[PDB]
Amino acid sequence: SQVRQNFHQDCEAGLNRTVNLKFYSSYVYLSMASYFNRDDVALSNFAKFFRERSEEEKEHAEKLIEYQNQRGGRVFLQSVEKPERDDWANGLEALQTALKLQKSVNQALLDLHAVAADKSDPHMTDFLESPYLSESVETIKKLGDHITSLKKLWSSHPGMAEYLFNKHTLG
Amino acid sequence: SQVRQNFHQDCEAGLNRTVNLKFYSSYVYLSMASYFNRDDVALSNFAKFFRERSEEEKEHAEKLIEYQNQRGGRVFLQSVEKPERDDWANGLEALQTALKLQKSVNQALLDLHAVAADKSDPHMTDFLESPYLSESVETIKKLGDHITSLKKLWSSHPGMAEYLFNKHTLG
Amino acid sequence: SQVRQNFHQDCEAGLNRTVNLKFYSSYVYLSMASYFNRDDVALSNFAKFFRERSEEEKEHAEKLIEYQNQRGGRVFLQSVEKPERDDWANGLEALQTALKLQKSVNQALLDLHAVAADKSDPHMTDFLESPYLSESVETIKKLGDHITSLKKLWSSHPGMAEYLFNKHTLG
Amino acid sequence: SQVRQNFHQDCEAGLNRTVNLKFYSSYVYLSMASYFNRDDVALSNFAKFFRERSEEEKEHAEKLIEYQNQRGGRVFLQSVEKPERDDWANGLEALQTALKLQKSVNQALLDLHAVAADKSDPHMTDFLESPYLSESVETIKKLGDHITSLKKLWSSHPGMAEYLFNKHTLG
Amino acid sequence: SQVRQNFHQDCEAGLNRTVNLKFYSSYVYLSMASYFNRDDVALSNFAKFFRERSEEEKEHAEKLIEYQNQRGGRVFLQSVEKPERDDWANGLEALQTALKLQKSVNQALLDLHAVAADKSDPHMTDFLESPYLSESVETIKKLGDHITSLKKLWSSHPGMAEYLFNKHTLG
Repeated sequence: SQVRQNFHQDCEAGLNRTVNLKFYSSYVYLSMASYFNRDDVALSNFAKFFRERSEEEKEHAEKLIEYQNQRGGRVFLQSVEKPERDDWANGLEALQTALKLQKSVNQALLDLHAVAADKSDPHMTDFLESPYLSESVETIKKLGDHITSLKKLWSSHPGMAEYLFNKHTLG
Repeated sequence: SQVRQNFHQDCEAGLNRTVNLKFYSSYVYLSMASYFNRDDVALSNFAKFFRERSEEEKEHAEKLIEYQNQRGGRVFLQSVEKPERDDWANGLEALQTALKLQKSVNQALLDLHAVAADKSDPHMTDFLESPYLSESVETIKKLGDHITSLKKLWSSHPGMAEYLFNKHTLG
Repeated sequence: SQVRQNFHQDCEAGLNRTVNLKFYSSYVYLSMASYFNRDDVALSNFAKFFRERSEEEKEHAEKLIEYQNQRGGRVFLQSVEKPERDDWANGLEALQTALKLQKSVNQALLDLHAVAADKSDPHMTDFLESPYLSESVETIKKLGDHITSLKKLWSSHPGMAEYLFNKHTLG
Repeated sequence: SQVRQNFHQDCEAGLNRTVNLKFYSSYVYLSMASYFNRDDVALSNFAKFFRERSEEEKEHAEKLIEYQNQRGGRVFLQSVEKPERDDWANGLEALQTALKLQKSVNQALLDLHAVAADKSDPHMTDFLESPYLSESVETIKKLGDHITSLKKLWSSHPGMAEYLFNKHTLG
Repeated sequence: SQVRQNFHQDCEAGLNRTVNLKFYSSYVYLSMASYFNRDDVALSNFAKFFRERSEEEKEHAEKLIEYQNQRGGRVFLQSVEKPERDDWANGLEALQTALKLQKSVNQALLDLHAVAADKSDPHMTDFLESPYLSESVETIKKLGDHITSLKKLWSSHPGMAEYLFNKHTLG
């Protein structure tokens, strides 16, 4: 690329890997959002929450793809694996997996950032920090809060827990 | 001070003491507000409530400092002791300590008022009465109400108690 | 904390230390602002300037406390030491101490940043840079300018220096 | 008076005495305001300041007279003595006498308040406190500030002192 | 009365009796509203509800007094007995007594109406029907609904029952 400058191939490859990870995340969130809209689950706000998280990960994936081009990198798309499960049991379990997924996505961003810094790319490093890295801690803290509130109610009544959380917290 | 008139040194000293007490109160409220924002506590409105109470005590402290100057008094700042604890257990316990703290602050204002009246200072006496003394009884009554509502739910379900109170009462 | 990820204990501890430093700074600025409102000092704008600087440091302290929570850190509050003096002599002396205080706060932020980078935390590093680090150099440059202007007048007339500076520069 | 209740004759007499004192104050302020408008003095803002203080004391006198009637008291007007001097030398001297006059007016209000409390009249006591007593400390502090600023410049240059103060502070 | 026409003395006397009954009702409602604002009860909306019911009964009493005059009747006021109790135990008990009180007030209106019809007074009869008689059935039905909702929750949890009802139904 005539545009390419100070863009290492490990940064290029890492970008493609993380791009796939972001699509995989949105796919997982889409799976969760669909499960909650089931007539036998009926947690509308839980679904909306996972639906938004889905669009957000997709959006990131596209901004990473767009970043690949801006730097003169070449984007190579891989297949996106389906979620580990089609049934997410309940809201607490759904929230818990989301937190784990967020932490792995964050770990991926942190690792890529490391290689970017390693190769002395202040631009990529800066790009990853905001809003990617910042968004992760915000979402992780937010998920962590939701799980706490749900757990406090879960002990009282699980069925009512999801219902209340669904109306008041995710509403 | 060329401005000083009918301002007794016991009133001056009492002002400085109470000023420190107000900073100490806001510091305690700040401590409580921080505890409730913890991911493992997650009571957003409880935190907001203590955060406001924090700014309010700080504001009073500054208006007392400003009053010290207006009367020709000299303000002497002391160190502000850290709160008795960093972990406030729960909302009921947090509310209960707040009530006790408010009552001691009120007792301090009442005592200072007494010395002001003793030294025949109608100005200081008037100054303490509103909004300092009035604000205390309002807040104490309000805290007393909150504790009652929380206690009624606590018996039903403690986890749900804080959650409901947090959304409906402190919201 | 279920939220905690890539958050080293040295970063956690450093955060608590710097938090106390920020409260200490606002307390010092509050002390200066009170001194200037004395009937025998009467530099209204000097006071307003230090009053704003006071609220700004307090605000930072709270955003650091809030950051501690977001990362899954636990905030531990220490007592906040009173300012070194209750009488700040004059405006030049007051401005000079402010500059020294700002430089030590900046040095603290720079050191914390260093440990953050050392532990490979791109998030904290990013967080410290703006607005904390940027705010410091802005304020330090601004204080440096004020001192220069005051010094130029001081040679002409000290009493008039503070008066003019107070009306024109800090006004 | 069919209206009179819990209104002691010492409170009634004290009211008439203080009423005369308020007229005397406005007369003194009027004297000062006139001196500053002299072509050979020319301190327009100093004059405006004393002119306002004049109207303010007059207004108080009338509100005290109105209070006398409301309580069923009978107002007895005495002659109002002319000011001690027709030439007020300069702004510093003028400001210094104003401060002394304000302190004597304040002392009168404080004494009357004392007799009101002595006779157990919560109404009069309340009436004196605001805005009479509060207005005094505000004005005394304000005068005290003005004198300080003027004195700082006076040492530099007296002629320029009044000119600057006149434009910037009293403007 | 030169105005009096087709106004029987039994209607006149019945009016005075019912007037006292209306004051007695508002007094009872005032008692209930005060009990709920106690710091140890803290049911703000329950209090507001009884406070409104209080003003409504008072208003009716005055419209009956005004009606007495319009017809050329002479109003004779009797003493208004204090409520049967100062402590209303809880919300369910409070609501239950309100329903009983409403039914006795309704019974009084129905009886008076009967004497009005008996004496062939189409005007009074019409006057009682709206809004007095209509207001009663509306309020009685409304109270009946509230008691049902409260009772359904009471079985689940009494403390939470009053809290929820207080926020959602009476809110």
